[PDB]
Amino acid sequence: GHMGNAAAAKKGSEQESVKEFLAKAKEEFLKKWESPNTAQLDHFDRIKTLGTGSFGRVMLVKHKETGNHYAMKILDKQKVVKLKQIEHTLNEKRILQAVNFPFLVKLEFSFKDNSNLYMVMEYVPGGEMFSHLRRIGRFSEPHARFYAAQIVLTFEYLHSLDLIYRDLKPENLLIDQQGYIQVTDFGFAKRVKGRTWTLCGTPEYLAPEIILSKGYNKAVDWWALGVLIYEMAAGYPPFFADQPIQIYEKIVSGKVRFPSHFSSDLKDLLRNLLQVDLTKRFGNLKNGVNDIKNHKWFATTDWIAIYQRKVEAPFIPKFKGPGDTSNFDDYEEEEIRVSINEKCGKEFTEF
Amino acid sequence: TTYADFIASGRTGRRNAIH
Ligand SMILES: Nc1ncnc2ccccc12
Repeated sequence: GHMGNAAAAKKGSEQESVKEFLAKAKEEFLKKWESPNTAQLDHFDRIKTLGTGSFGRVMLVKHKETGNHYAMKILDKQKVVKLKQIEHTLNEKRILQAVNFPFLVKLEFSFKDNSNLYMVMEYVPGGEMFSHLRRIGRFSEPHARFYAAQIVLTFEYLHSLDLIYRDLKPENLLIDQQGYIQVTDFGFAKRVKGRTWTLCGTPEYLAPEIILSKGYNKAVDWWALGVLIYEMAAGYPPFFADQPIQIYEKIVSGKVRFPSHFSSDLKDLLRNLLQVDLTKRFGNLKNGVNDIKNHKWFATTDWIAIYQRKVEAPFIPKFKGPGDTSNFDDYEEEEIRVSINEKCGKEFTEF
Repeated sequence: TTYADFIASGRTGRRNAIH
C-alpha cells in the first residue's frame, strides 16, 4: 500500500489523538457556551481606526491601567438593527467568548453603552493577509501551504463544535507577529449539526450549493478552502468576473482552470476541494478531514508542529513595537459619539 | 493572460459579503 507499517501506525495514532483532542475541545466549548460588561469605554485610549465595515469600525486602543494594546470593534446598535444583524452580532460575541484555538482571536472584554456595542480583542499587528497577497502578488506553494494548514486545523476545530464558518477569504485573515494566521470575524458563523439554508458569504468564495439555494452543510467551508488555496497560490481566485451573477455561473459550471506553475499535487487537491459534486468533495466524505490532511500536497506538513506554532513562518511582518499600525491602511477617522438616550436596549439585552 | 482578465474584472480590491 501507500504506507508501510510504521507510517500507517503513526498516522492512525495521530488521527486517534486528534479525535481525543476534539472531544475535549467540544466539552470545554459547551461549558463556556452554557456559562459565559467586563470593561468600559473610558478604560481605553483610542489610537487609530484599523478597519471598517457597515457595522462601525475596528480601532487600535490602549488599555489605560495595563498599557496593553487591543483591537476594539465598535458596532453602532441602530446600524446593526437596520442591517438586520442583531442575531449575527450576539452570535459572534457568543462564539468568540466560547472558542479557544491558537488561530482564533481571543476576546478580552466586551461591553455596551447607550449607542454602541464594544468587542475588545487581541490586537493582531501584522495586517490583513489580503494586503500581503496583493502586494507580493502570489505566495509560493510552501508559503500557501503554511497558511492553508492553519485553516485546515481551524476548520477541523470549528466543525467539531458544529460551527460552520461561511466567510473564509484573505480579507478575513490577519497575520500576527509570528507570521501565523488569526481569524477574528464570526458574523456569518452558525452552529449547524445538520443543514442550513441562508444565502450568505462573499461571491468569489460561495460554494455551488449555496448559489443553487440548496440546504447545505459544513462542506461549503471546504469548498472555500479550495478557493483560498487557489487564490493564495495564483494571486487571483478561480472564479472571477465583472458582476457576481457571472461569477456564480462559473462556480456552478464544474470547470476550473489552473496556472501552469501550479504543481500537479496542488491541482489534484484543488479539484477535490472545488468539487461541485458533494458526494465527491474532500472534507465531506467518510474519511472526513483526513482526505485533506493526508493529501500529497500536505505531505511535508507536520500538523502538530503547525498547531504548536513551532514551524518557522515563511513571512514575518514588519513589527516596530507595540501599538505599531504600519501594516494597516489608513482609514477616515469618525467620532465615537454616545447618545444621551439608550438605543435598541431590548434587542441587545443579552450582549 | 488570466491575470489581465482578473484585473479587467475590477474585483481586485477588498470584497464585501453579500447583502
Ligand atoms: N483583532 C484585530 N487586530 C487587528 N486588526 C483587526 C481588524 C479587524 C478586526 C479585528 C482586528
